[PDB]
Amino acid sequence: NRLKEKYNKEIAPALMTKFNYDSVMQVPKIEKIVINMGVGDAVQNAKAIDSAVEELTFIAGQKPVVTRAKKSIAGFRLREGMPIGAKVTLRGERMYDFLDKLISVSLPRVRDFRGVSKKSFDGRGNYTLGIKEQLIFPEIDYDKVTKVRGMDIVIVTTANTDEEARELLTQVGMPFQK
Amino acid sequence: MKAGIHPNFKKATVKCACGNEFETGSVKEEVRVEICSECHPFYTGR
Amino acid sequence: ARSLKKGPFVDGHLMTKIEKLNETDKKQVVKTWSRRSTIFPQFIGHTIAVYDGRKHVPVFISEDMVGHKLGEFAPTRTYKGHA
Amino acid sequence: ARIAGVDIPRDKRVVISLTYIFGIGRTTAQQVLKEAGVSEDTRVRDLTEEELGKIRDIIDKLKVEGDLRREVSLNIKRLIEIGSYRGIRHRRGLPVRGQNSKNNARTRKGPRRTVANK
RNA sequence: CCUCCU
RNA sequence: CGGGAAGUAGCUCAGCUUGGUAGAGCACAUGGUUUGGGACCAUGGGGUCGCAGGUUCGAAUCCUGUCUUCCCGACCA
RNA sequence: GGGCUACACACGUGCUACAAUGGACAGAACAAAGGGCAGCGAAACCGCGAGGUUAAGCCAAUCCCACAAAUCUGUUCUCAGUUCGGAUCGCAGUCUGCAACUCGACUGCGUGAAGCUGGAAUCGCUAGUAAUCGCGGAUCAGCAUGCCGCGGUGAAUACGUUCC
RNA sequence: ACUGGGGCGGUCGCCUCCUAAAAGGUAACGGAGGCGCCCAAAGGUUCCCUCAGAAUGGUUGGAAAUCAUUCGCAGAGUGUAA
Ligand SMILES: [K+]
Ligand SMILES: [K+]
Ligand SMILES: [Mg+2]
Ligand SMILES: [Mg+2]
Ligand SMILES: [Mg+2]
Ligand SMILES: [Mg+2]
Ligand SMILES: [Mg+2]
Ligand SMILES: [Mg+2]
Ligand SMILES: [Mg+2]
Ligand SMILES: [Mg+2]
Ligand SMILES: [Mg+2]
Ligand SMILES: [Mg+2]
Ligand SMILES: [Zn+2]
Repeated sequence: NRLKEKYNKEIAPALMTKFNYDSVMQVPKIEKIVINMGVGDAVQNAKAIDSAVEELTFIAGQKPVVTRAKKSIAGFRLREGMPIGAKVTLRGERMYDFLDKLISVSLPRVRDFRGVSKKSFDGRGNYTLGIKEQLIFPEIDYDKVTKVRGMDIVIVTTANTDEEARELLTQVGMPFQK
Repeated sequence: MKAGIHPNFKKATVKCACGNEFETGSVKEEVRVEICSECHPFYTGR
Repeated sequence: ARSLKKGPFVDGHLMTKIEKLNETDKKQVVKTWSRRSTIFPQFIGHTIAVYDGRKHVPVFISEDMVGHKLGEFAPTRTYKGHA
Repeated sequence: ARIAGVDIPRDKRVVISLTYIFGIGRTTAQQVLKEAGVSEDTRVRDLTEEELGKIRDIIDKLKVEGDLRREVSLNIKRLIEIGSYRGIRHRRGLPVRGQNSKNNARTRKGPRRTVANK
């Protein structure tokens, strides 16, 4: 799609010049996008997962895997092996198709949107942004949603540093806070 | 992509009422948005 | 809200003192009883010591304080909870 | 239909449905629709894309939702920062407009927490 | 059931 | 000295044996009733389970130590 | 100058509600009793409005305050914490006043809380009464859900005297 | 029955550690704990794999749920005592 073509033709040659790499193989790319929904109210409500899956299914376009509890935790009333979340890993076209829709369409629909933060890099050039409403995604219908619930969206990149990752994401339409 | 388990995913075409047009991949056949990157003010600048 | 036709109110005595300091770059504590006087733009930076009822409370003026009456920064009652 | 980042009620009339936007009441909803030239009796579900477009453009001029909520927040924040009497009433959760507090300040105070009488 | 003292 | 048993709201007691929920009576508080009390009626709130350590995802509950208070025993010479 | 306007809380008296015998909007109506001289102030014009400017008439069965409102008839809403409710708060005003921070009323725009008819208990009323709807006045520059008056619409029930 | 006299208290079979003197064995009413099962997979085999914890970022979401990266002889796990 347009963003993959934009990456190869425009962004990657620019980053080569920008950072003055020896090889084109050094140019940072987006590896994968992991979308996570933590669903701790699955402890209480059994159908919370079934719903949360269905939302994430349409948003991403792949069937999510249902994550389970690594430990029992008393504070949360969590037992080991309980379904308490759902992730989906996006690579290739399904990744760029998603990331295009995120930037082009969904992040505009965020209520009172004033850019995504410049702080939210991990220190090694991976970006994570927290969505609050699943209503922003155009596949999600307003009427069908009952329980409102957000998600984490990890953008993993081959950038070693934040400034290299920042550049790549800025070169994509991603609206960083001015 | 192991067959059966996933939803149907195909050409889409998103359309800003504001005028912008482009074709992503999605579940819906005709996506119609009332806002996008080119219309929204953070992106444009006001 | 005082009428616009009347314009913002201030006691002559207070205003004259602050204007007298504004003649130069002088800054002194203007102790006063005029809680009803509006804080005019040209008060900014002064330390007007407003009478609360029993003492002169020192009030350093800011830009945000313009519009408000001097009494708004010198609360009259003393309350710090029951029990 | 979503307007100003708010999915308004579809089954209700537009004068009413527009008031579900924060920053719009009956008079503002009247005065937009007048300016758009949409009938007040029409349902939101039975609007055209022409009509919605014209409504959206009008409401985009008006300060609504977070734009408004931020303004209100800073106004109240200013009063606290300067240490105005009203600011002190805001933080302490008491009447700000001279309403007497010996009785009946329950909206500000919240529900009662009874204490032993003498 | 009870109803302080002068 | 040896062996038991308790220790949970202001007071008296359940819950412990089966790990996941802190209860009950009186008292306390507010209202009502009465000229006013009492009684009665209505409506509430109150510990974190002696202390420490352990096992457990999780301890009033299971394990250990300690403290306090009781009870029983200390015989043949 | 401040306080009598404080606010963990408890009680008394009220006002407004919780909606469809209703809300909103529009069109027809039908009162009484009062007040007015530096006072009442029409009409006209301007302002979304509170109001402003200007000014007729009237020391009043003459003029002004003054607009009755419930109601009736349409239209819309269709049982929703809502087109119910209107607290609270932000912003912008108006008026009086030397001056509305503490501490005025009113207006516009925005906000849109509790509340789905109230436990034990408890109050008023026997008829133009109760209930409900407006209107006026004293005090008063300004400030009334209070008080004192005024009319509109207009019930139910009383077997009976045992008990309180 | 044992018993630093007997009674009374405690114990009695099995497993693990220390005492135990670097093979094995080794006593005391010496020091510490377990067992009288459990699992139809928690067994067999083939194939694939790597754990605790921390830091940093991230909706709800906290000290701690799930996600991502980095560091990480193991600081985990191995039904259960060692
Ligand atoms: K001996
Ligand atoms: K197997
Ligand atoms: Mg008052
Ligand atoms: Mg008084
Ligand atoms: Mg209303
Ligand atoms: Mg009578
Ligand atoms: Mg008056
Ligand atoms: Mg023997
Ligand atoms: Mg012996
Ligand atoms: Mg024996
Ligand atoms: Mg040896
Ligand atoms: Mg050996
Ligand atoms: Zn656009």
